[PDB]
Amino acid sequence: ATPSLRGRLARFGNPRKPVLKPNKPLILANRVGERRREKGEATCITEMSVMMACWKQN
Amino acid sequence: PRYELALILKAMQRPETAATLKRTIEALMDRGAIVRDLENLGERALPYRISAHSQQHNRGGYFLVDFYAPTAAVESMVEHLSRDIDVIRGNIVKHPLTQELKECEGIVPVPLAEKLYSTKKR
Amino acid sequence: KNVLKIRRRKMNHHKYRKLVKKT
Amino acid sequence: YHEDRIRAKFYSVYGSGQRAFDLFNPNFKSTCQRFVEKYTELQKLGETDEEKLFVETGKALLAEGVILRRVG
Amino acid sequence: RQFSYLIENMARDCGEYAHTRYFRGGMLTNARLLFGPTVRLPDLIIFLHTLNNIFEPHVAVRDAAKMNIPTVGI
Amino acid sequence: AKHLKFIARTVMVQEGNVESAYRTLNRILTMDGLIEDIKHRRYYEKPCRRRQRESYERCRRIYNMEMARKINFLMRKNRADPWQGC
Amino acid sequence: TKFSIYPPIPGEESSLRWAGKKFEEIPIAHIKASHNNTQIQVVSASNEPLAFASCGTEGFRNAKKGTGIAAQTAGIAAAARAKQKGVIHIRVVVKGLGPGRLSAMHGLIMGGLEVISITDNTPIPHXGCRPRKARKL
Amino acid sequence: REVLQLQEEVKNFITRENLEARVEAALDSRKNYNWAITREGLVVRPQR
Amino acid sequence: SNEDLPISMENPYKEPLKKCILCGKHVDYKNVQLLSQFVSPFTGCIYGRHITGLCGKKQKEITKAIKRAQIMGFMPVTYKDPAYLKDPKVCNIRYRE
RNA sequence: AAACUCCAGUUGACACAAAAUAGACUACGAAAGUGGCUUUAACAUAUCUGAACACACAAUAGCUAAGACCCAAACUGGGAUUAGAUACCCCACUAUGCUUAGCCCUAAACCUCAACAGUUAAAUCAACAAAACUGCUCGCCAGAACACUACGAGCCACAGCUUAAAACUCAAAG
Ligand code: FES
Repeated sequence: ATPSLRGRLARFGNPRKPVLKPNKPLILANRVGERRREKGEATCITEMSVMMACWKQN
Repeated sequence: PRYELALILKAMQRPETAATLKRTIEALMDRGAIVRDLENLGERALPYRISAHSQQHNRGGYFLVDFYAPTAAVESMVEHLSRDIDVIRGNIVKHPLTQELKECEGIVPVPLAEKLYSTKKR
Repeated sequence: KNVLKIRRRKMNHHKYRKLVKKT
Repeated sequence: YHEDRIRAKFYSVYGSGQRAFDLFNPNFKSTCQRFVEKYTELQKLGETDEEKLFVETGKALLAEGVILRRVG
Repeated sequence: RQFSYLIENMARDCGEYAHTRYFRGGMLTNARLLFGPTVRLPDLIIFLHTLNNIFEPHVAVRDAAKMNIPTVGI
Repeated sequence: AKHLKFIARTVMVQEGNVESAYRTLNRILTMDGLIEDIKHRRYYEKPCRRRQRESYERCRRIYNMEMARKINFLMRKNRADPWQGC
Repeated sequence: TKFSIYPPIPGEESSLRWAGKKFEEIPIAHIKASHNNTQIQVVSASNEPLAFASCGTEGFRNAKKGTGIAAQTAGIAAAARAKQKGVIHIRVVVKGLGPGRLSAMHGLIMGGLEVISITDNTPIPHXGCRPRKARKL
Repeated sequence: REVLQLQEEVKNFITRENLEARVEAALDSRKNYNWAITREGLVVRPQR
Repeated sequence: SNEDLPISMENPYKEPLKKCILCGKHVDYKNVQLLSQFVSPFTGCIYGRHITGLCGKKQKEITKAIKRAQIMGFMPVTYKDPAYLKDPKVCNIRYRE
């Protein structure tokens, strides 16, 4: 669906307390977020440990 | 008013369950209860291990006591079941059939809320 | 809104409490 | 329009027939309005009952030769 | 854009004019600078579509009013 | 726990595919909220902070679900331009 | 037949045997993946200790214990000791979201054991003891 | 009509006379409250 | 005036109002089978209404009945009773896809 | 690092502590506040407004006894960092958070937007914020700063709270 927005913000008609307190108006922007690059992680740590273990034995 | 006693017993043999059930039904009567019916839900395995009266229980017989009693009889019967060592767990609730379910009209999907912000150019 | 007017009362109150403690 | 009640009922009982609407022809009549016309014409006689009238209309349109499915 | 060719043809056939393209700012309010000091502006503007391609009033509707040019509009 | 063991949060390994099992386990825990709850339960989140975070996440879901609905609604119009040139 | 991801119900009859032993009878590998350490203890189906290994027991110290490579060696060390006592198939019960949660499992299979099931047992209070205050970082 | 309906039910209430009798009879029955439902809203009751 | 003008009616094409599967059915804490349908097989977590597809009334009733059935020794808490892992799936949740 | 090593890891037994999921719900209460289960009792007013000479309440923190002790924790002590570090980081532990019986009466107690009755018509409309308004009533305000201050008075409050100025100073403050 989308969660309701009826009687959720502090407005004059609204008798109850605000449920939501948005920092920025809940209004769609005309852009979308930039694709964030995936953080890198060390690679081939398993194969490295296999190699480093043989070194210690030999 | 009408109540229900959700009675988990100690998975005993017929003489002992019959003995235990008779105790409970009399103790209700002794406190002014009009016992309406007794139901056997069967001996199941407990959803989880219940420790009661210095024993670890894994199975138990499930029973229901439909009865009418004065409102003051509830506290007294609750305390009575505390001291019965053949009851694994006993809870008294308002009878679920006393409440009449209101007719429902249907799910009405929520329209998107409007006029939350002024129509000014930001 | 900034808190420049709270900060004046903040220091006033702090100094006053320290003054009462000293005396 | 009052005919809309009849259209709704026909769509609920029988639904949109295999007949494909031709919205280009300004005088196109669908099996629905065909059904409606019969219903409306039989009402001119003086029948004030829907149950009896509907059973008649459904079979009076079958006398003309129609493809209907009452269960779905 | 579905009818830009039709409207451009129709304008040529009746010996009149068409602007079915991106409307550059100031064509009407700044015509003596965009065309030349002696240019003659339209005496009538026919809008066959009054909304631009973001579903808002075409800028020329307002600019025609500023220049005191009557407009016809669908 | 008083409950039975090897029933909750338990996934069977198929054909020794450990990586795929642990992956499905992770999904279950995440899809039910357990992962995020454990992380937030490391330090005490004060009631004022919890309410500020729940409001932020709920304002976020609305916006995210409304943008996703507008993207999905307009996806049909990404097709090739039919009046190319005019 | 459809492979079931749900573990065999103990009471119900089952055909799944891995070394002639029923699901109930397969030893268990308990993995404690802490933020700073990983501990692996293999027990028999009757709760008899068979092998234990942690990142500290393998020589890693201080922050080096809180790594995947340190958690993996502990899995290999535990597997070596568990195979000496006759362990082949193990049920895995992981507890915590530390760095060596999956690396320890890698060390176990890399050490020759065969995982038949994965179970998570991270403690989640329902509501319980108040955790420590937030860090000002 | 309520009092009428109520008057009929009281004939089967557990009194001290029909106590052991009713306890033995209850120990032989097994009332089930378990029924499942489907995506179309149809009660599926376990057959025995 | 004229008879061909729109008649002030109510919408005859209005569809029947969607009711939830549990509409009109008594939810009971003793009916663990029904209650189990609405919890996670793996964690025993209660599903939200966006998964169960329930209305406000019946989500609350199911929620309240589960919390009662659990503490009264009828329904397990940390998982779904293995006896009910074959009940009709009614929840809009997929763990494999 | 210090710390622990009567310590960790499976398993069993075991709260006077706190209440995952549900909750994408938006309900109850005068506000404060209220989200584990059960039961009992129970959520004022058939016009409205209205007590800063009154009453009854009022988060957190504190105070007075008397208990409880899992965890969290001002203070404090160690470890670390640093030019110093009376902090931020680590460990430990206390008041305190809980119960009971009395106090204390304060919060950015703010959704900084009063109650009641209405209107989206006009000219909406300084800016921003949560669009502009009408009737009616009460409560509040009238440059900044001195000042959540001093005096006086009341208060179970004695480093308290509530009421609350002036002189000198400024040409701004906002
Ligand atoms: S739609 Fe009727 S109970 Fe939910």
